[PDB]
Amino acid sequence: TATSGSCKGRCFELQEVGPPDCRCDNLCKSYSSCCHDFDELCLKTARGWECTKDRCGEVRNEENACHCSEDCLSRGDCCTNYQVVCKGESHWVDDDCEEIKVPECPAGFVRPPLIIFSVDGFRASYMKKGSKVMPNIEKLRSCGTHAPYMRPVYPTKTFPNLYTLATGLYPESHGIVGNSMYDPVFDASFHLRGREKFNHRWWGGQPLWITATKQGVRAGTFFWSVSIPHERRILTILQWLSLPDNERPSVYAFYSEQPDFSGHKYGPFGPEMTNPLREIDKTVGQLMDGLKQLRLHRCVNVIFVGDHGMEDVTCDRTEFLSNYLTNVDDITLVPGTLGRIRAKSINNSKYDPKTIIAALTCKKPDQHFKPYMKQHLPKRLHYANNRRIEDIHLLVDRRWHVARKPLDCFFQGDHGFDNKVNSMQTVFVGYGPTFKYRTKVPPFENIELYNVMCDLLGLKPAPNNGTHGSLNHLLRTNTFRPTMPDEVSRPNYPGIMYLQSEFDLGCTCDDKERHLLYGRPAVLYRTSYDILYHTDFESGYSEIFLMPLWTSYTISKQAEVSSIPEHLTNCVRPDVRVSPGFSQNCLAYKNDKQMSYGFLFPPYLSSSPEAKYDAFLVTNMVPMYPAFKRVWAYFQRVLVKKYASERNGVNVISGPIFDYNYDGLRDTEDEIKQYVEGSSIPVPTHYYSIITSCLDFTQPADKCDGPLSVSSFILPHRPDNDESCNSSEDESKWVEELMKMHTARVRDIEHLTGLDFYRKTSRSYSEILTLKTYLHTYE
Ligand SMILES: CC(C)CCC[C@@H](C)[C@H]1CC[C@H]2[C@@H]3[C@H](O)C=C4C[C@@H](O)CC[C@]4(C)[C@H]3CC[C@]12C
Ligand SMILES: O=c1cc(-c2cn(Cc3ccccc3)c3ccccc23)oc2cc(O)cc(O)c12
Ligand SMILES: *[C@@H]1O[C@H](CO)[C@@H](O[C@@H]2O[C@H](CO)[C@@H](O)[C@H](O)[C@H]2NC(C)=O)[C@H](O)[C@H]1NC(C)=O
Ligand SMILES: [Ca+2]
Ligand SMILES: [Zn+2]
Ligand SMILES: [Zn+2]
Repeated sequence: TATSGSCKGRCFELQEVGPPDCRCDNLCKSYSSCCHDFDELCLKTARGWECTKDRCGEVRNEENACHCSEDCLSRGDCCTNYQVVCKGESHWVDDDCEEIKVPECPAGFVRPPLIIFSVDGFRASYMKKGSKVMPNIEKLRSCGTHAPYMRPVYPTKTFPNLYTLATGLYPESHGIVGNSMYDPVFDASFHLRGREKFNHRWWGGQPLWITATKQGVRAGTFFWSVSIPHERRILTILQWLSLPDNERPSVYAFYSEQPDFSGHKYGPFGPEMTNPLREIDKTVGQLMDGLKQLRLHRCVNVIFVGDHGMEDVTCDRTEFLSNYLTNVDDITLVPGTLGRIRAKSINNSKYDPKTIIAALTCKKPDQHFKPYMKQHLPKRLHYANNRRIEDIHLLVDRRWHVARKPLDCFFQGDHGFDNKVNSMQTVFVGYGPTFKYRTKVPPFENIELYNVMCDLLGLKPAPNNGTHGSLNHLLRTNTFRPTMPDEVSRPNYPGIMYLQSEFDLGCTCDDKERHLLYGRPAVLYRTSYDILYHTDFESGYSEIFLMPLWTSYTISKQAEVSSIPEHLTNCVRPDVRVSPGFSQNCLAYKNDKQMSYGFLFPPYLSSSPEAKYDAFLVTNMVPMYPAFKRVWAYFQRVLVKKYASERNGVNVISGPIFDYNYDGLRDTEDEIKQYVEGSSIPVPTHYYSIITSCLDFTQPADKCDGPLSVSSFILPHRPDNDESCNSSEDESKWVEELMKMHTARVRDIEHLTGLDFYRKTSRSYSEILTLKTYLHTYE
């Protein structure tokens, strides 16, 4: 509420309160207000950002952007090359890499500071496509810890990903579900430009800077008004690092608009990309040079991280909704590399998403987007449980845009696509005493980083979507020790408790260690279920849901596929181990015109004709739409054998998922919205499978003594195959493409089932946590 105090040295100061008296911050330009004689004493430019010999020993001239005077080291406002030019020191990039075993911090530093150097639109492959031009970045990468790439969250846009980095949450949970959003409860829109985004109401979860503050760790200001030149951002961090140790922050963030901006103008692989990459490396070098002359280069942990990649996208490759819909003026479209559609609602509830989606489904052979109800999007995207996400979503093909009409090249790159697309992958490098030395780590998802940044600062993370401990292998020391959750429900192991004569199911037939390689899955909620053993498979059968929670079986490389004898096609047999009242019945299915059934262990993989009869037990049967059985039957008859054949055997765990409220979490019985007609048999929203083998494929899956290899999926249990535009073709032409789109992490299935897998292995639990967060992308 005041525009004219004199920020007594408060330039870029980390201590503020409300109004009046203007604030002294690098965000003042964004609020169009600081003690604006806190301004141009603070934003100088004179004489550039590098000392020259003739400047060495100058008397401090307050007009210079940085200083080469004898009092500058005190304040940290020397040019970062000051000691190299004036004191005979070398550039940090010219020094050999020396392992940092303990933090070497100067007087007054209680903990190693963390600096996050974030770069917008830094595609992972840039780490090579311009490698000879990034000496500082490549040193950090080769001498610290790096992954080949880090996976962003969907949508692969800046604000959803920066806030995921900050909170460890999926966008649906932290609230920043796009760069642009409409919230029906606020009845307001959020935009990259403008002031609406500054209202705290938009931002959920608990970001790193608030986590630190709440726990007594001071945070620098992570955000920079775009007018502040990148060199000044570095010099300000360095000046803050020079504050006394009761004002000095322990965690800092630098941000650069590059290489995103040049990626947009020229595309990710234009020759024009080299200059921005050179400039970014120069800035990294200024930072490392600045840390060295403050004797902090072996004390600070540095993270170099991007928010997303960049793809080739041109105005020529635009789909227009007006080519599909006759009434595009009754709808609002969030356009581009993704689509979100809602009604314009001034005179319109003829708006029905069901018709719009049907009108956007496989209408042109080479159609470059696919419509979805948000709950039918691949579950790995975790993009549905937020009122800011429109019911209608368009997943846009990489390299394409979607727009409303041809009225909506200047740009050649864009991003925002499906986060498993390789062009969207970005970078992670960690460098410092707490990160490992010269260590490469597998790719990981950016939702994991908040836990690590917390660990790096001694903070307890707020609850988030990372898996705490899955990244412990990045860290030399003070990791957090994860422990496996305790099993909640104990199984029963029923024997023969009833005889075939007590069953009134309406079912007929023509019937008159090996399979649990990683230990029994633990059930982490309260329920009643039975362990059922068979020659070919083992299952945990829920007496609540009348169907297995999981079915586990091992299929050797040499396994033979057999068909279902004609006399057995309709066969369903009572299971004398399970009460008829906790059993499904076959009349429910004959009475449900829309529902058929399938089996979790496939009769096609039975080991003998004797054992095949086991596969037809009522305890192995699950409700399946006929459309979905086309998918499931192909998977069980064809794909499982294929996977066994390619991977030297596989262990498979399959089962149902119920997520009618699309929150990514296992439904309670109350939340289940669909049952087989006139029955208590719930209808799954999805069916999962987890396919495990030995990473050393020279060992059979049942004889593995090292790291495991997993691929998993969560297939939508849908009554049609409209998602698959080629489903009228033979299944060999579309089912595997469907499954690859719905690939999943084991962790995703854990949340959706309440089960805990891999509880009995020869691996460390941290190593297992890495396995559970793996995603097989097929990219
Ligand atoms: C003008 C643009 C270049 C920069 C825009 C910066 C803006 C997105 C940032 C700056 C101030 C931030 C909020 C502030 O840190 C307080 C918190 C508390 C935390 O609990 C939730 C997030 C929130 C609201 C920050 C969100 C992002 C803000 C608005
Ligand atoms: O000043 C700006 C700062 C930022 C970001 C800062 N960090 C650092 C960080 C470190 C740990 C956890 C969360 C965040 C980012 C990371 C990823 C993406 C963006 C940023 O993004 C901007 C985007 C704009 O469009 C305009 C801006 O001025 C900024
Ligand atoms: C992602 O993480 C958030 C935060 O832990 C989870 O949301 C929490 O969900 C529980 C269970 O519904 C609620 O009681 C809390 O209100 C939510 N937030 C917090 C801070 O506890 C969310 O379920 C996670 N998503 C997935 C898919 O696991
Ligand atoms: Ca649910
Ligand atoms: Zn970005
Ligand atoms: Zn961008």
